[PDB]
Amino acid sequence: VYADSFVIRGNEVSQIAPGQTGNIADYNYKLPDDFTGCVIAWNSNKLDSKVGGNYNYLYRLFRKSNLKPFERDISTEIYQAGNKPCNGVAGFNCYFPLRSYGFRPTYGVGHQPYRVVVLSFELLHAPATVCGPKKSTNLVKNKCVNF
Amino acid sequence: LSRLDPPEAEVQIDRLITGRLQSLQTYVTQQLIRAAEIRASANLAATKM
Amino acid sequence: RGWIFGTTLDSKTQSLLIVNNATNVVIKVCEFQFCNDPFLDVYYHKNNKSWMESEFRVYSSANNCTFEYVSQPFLMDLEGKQGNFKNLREFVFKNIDGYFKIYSKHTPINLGRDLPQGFSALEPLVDLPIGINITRFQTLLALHRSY
Amino acid sequence: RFASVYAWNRKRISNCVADYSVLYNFAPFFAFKCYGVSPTKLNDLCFTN
Ligand SMILES: *[C@@H]1O[C@H](CO)[C@@H](O[C@@H]2O[C@H](CO)[C@@H](O)[C@H](O)[C@H]2NC(C)=O)[C@H](O)[C@H]1NC(C)=O
Ligand SMILES: *[C@@H]1O[C@H](CO)[C@@H](O)[C@H](O)[C@H]1NC(C)=O
Ligand SMILES: *[C@@H]1O[C@H](CO)[C@@H](O)[C@H](O)[C@H]1NC(C)=O
Repeated sequence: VYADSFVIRGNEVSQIAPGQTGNIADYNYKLPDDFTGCVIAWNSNKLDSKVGGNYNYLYRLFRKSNLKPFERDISTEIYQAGNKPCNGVAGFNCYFPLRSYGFRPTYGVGHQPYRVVVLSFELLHAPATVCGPKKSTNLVKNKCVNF
Repeated sequence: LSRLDPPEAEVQIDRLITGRLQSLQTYVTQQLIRAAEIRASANLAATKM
Repeated sequence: RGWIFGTTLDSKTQSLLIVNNATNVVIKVCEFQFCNDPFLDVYYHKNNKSWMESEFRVYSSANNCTFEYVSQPFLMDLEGKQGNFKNLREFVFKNIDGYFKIYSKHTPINLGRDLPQGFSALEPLVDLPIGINITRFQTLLALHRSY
Repeated sequence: RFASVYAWNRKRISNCVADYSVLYNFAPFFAFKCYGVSPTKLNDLCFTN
């Protein structure tokens, strides 16, 4: 079982779903179309926003192409948004990809930060490792049972 | 495909598949009986000749 | 000696460092800064001396790294006796939806034919859930002593 | 100023280039419930008005 958690704005919770596309399911975190397991999301405005605004949370904005499901990209560079090549730093038609959220308690529902964690299982014919509270019993052979 | 996302397109395009499969099964079922009748007539014609 | 995978093989991107030795294997994906070259004695001759080991230091740095999977070594070298008897190692790697698979087996009989005919089927060995995208393949052959 | 429920006002939008992916910043709404077409593919179809 794999549990990976991240903080997103409450507006984009619906984009964490199989088949959804947008500004967060195409450049940041994409899910497969045959996804098993499922998500959990709860509001966390109590401890994620300041009166002056929380600027510690980032999200990618520009990428060359959409990323395959279950992929990560922490690289930093300067986007080529024009004919003139961008050597580095900031310039016209040369954008920095990462941008900062601006969570504040004044904002209404839909702009306050949300705290989401997604679980992922798998059901394949492999030696099982984790499951719930069941008590094993004795084995019966050559008799009609309910195994 | 253009107007809906995959999670609902997968649900909607099943009804058309079932309907077309039924419409083709009916055609082959009728063709079998028609061929049987034609074969009986052909056997009668062969005997008559 | 193993294989190295990555999309750029530089500090800007993550990369794998699959490394195998006599009684261990080390699999760890890091943001490996530099991979200059395997250590070379410059002598490159072994008809007189048959001692060669302890090269190490293939990479330069690993700043923020995770996913350590030290485990049993991949390939077991069966004894080659009476000549004209070698084992043809087989491998295959796949990368779909953030899953890494490695299949392998040790097919014997390589008497006269470089790529023997017949038929053989590979068995699964290990699955790696790390993720990421790989678009470059490289080998870490140790040329400290060769013949 | 928004009109009352019993006297809602109608506005006609036509002859422009739409972009339905920017409405998320104008108003602090959450759902965007939409019936006929999936909200994801709003900026791909072409309408009359
Ligand atoms: C309608 O109100 C919104 C709310 O502020 C305005 O949105 C801003 O638009 C500017 C572009 O001029 C952006 O730089 C800001 O980042 C936006 N802020 C927010 C909070 O959305 C919008 O410009 C207004 N439009 C009109 C026509 O008045
Ligand atoms: C192979 O590498 C591991 C990694 O530390 C080491 O413990 C082991 O001793 C090595 N094998 C031999 C034969 O030294
Ligand atoms: C890990 O460290 C490197 C080098 O200091 C840095 O470039 C990278 O951003 C760090 N990763 C984080 C902070 O997630």
